[PDB]
Amino acid sequence: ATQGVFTLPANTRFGVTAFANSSGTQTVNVLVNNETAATFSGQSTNNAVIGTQVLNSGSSGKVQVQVSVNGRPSDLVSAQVILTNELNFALVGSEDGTDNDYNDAVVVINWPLG
Amino acid sequence: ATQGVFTLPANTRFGVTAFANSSGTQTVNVLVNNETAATFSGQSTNNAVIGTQVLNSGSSGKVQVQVSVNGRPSDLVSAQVILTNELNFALVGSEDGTDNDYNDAVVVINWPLG
Amino acid sequence: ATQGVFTLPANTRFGVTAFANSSGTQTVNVLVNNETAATFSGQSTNNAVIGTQVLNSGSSGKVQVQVSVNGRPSDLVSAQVILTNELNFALVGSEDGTDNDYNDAVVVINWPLG
Amino acid sequence: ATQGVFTLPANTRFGVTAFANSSGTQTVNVLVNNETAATFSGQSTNNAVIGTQVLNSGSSGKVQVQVSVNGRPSDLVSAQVILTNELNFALVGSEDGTDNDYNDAVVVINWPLG
Ligand SMILES: CO[C@@H]1OC[C@@H](O)[C@@H](O)[C@@H]1O
Ligand SMILES: CO[C@@H]1OC[C@@H](O)[C@@H](O)[C@@H]1O
Ligand SMILES: CO[C@@H]1OC[C@@H](O)[C@@H](O)[C@@H]1O
Ligand SMILES: CO[C@@H]1OC[C@@H](O)[C@@H](O)[C@@H]1O
Ligand SMILES: [Ca+2]
Ligand SMILES: [Ca+2]
Ligand SMILES: [Ca+2]
Ligand SMILES: [Ca+2]
Ligand SMILES: [Ca+2]
Ligand SMILES: [Ca+2]
Ligand SMILES: [Ca+2]
Ligand SMILES: [Ca+2]
Repeated sequence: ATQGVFTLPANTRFGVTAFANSSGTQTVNVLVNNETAATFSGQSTNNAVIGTQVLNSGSSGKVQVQVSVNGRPSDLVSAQVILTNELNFALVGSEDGTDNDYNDAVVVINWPLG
Repeated sequence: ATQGVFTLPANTRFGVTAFANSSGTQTVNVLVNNETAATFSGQSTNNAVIGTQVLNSGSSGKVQVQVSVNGRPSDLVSAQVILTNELNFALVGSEDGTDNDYNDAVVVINWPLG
Repeated sequence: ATQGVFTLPANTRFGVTAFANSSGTQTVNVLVNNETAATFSGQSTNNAVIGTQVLNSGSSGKVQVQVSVNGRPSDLVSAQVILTNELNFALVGSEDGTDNDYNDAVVVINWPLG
Repeated sequence: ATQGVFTLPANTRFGVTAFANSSGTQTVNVLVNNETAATFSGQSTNNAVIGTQVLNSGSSGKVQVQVSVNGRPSDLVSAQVILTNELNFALVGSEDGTDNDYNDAVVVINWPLG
């Protein structure tokens, strides 16, 4: 199944933050309406924040996270969880290798903000 | 029900990261085995990452998040999510006021690292 | 925080199923737009299905689960999780006693159907 | 990533319940320690509970859900969610066709019981 794809309400500000846990240099691209709206990169085996930004979901509400290491797309896992019918988390894990820890780049999307 | 309390595997590194979305200054306390192990504070209505840290879950694995605003404890909501039976997120929202957006301080705990 | 309340898409069929894990008979009420849409009653300490029904979210999309034992409201815990940006679960646990297992009545709401 | 595989605590009672939402007859197999422990079959486009059962995770704690339709394995999507650090749900959706609703068989595992 498709992973790392989320539908947000239109024209909604959302946070996106990425962490790295790998010997591979992570590139995290955040697409809004199928167009790259943010790009983060970095390398850490200690969960370093490699990027954080506030974006707007725009007219489509279409948000997609992609992760690559050396030009190769990582395998993604994702889900959305909603707390008290108000607070949204869109969560993404990724695997760049053979150990199946899925933490190589970890991406957290949250909304609403403010 | 108790919120913001999580049983992690014992003696395991985890990331804890806090975001602010309130006019009130947030103070986030992270307890490991009932002792403060980290404290983050800031004020933002735009999802500022007021703190991020790697901690060890210790002998019990008990991790507790508490949030206060001008010395008043915020109301918490929480859940844990596991993807592909490997990637763990413990999630906390908090409310310091009356609008019930529960984003006033948002705390994300993630493991495993490395 | 409020628990057991969910905003579904309008005019959408959803499944509701309730399980019992308590020595006391559980009364589960499902409200749609603040009015009774279904009520389940049964007793099991072995996860018996005490009710299952297809309902419609109607014009409000507001669905609320309440649980009581002997007319005394149980303490609720809930969340919504969305898989592959398509499949929705609204989950409820309840506690009627002192052991905090929160399984005394467990309610699972799923959509879309068909 | 592997889906539909969950590690439960050893020797834990759990419920497993399967719902159908497809023109195709669903076959759901539940394995414990790599051996079939429950099987359900049925066709519904109205979220019928095609089966529910209580099992024990045994010494391994390894529980796997498989879904097939007329001999072909469905594509699975899964996650686990824990409420109030106590109440567990392991969630499975599956897709047997082209519309990607992932509801064709839905499987919910819950613990603790009792
Ligand atoms: C060579 O493997 C990569 O770096 C070290 C670990 O973080 C692994 O999970 C990762 O896939
Ligand atoms: C005065 O209210 C506080 O600041 C503005 C908003 O962020 C509110 O959600 C928050 O509770
Ligand atoms: C009297 O206690 C009730 O019945 C037995 C157990 O299922 C308990 O969890 C429940 O609260
Ligand atoms: C022919 O398609 C199958 O039956 C009707 C719908 O339930 C579809 O989701 C399912 O994949
Ligand atoms: Ca890896
Ligand atoms: Ca890694
Ligand atoms: Ca607020
Ligand atoms: Ca706020
Ligand atoms: Ca109980
Ligand atoms: Ca119980
Ligand atoms: Ca389908
Ligand atoms: Ca279907």
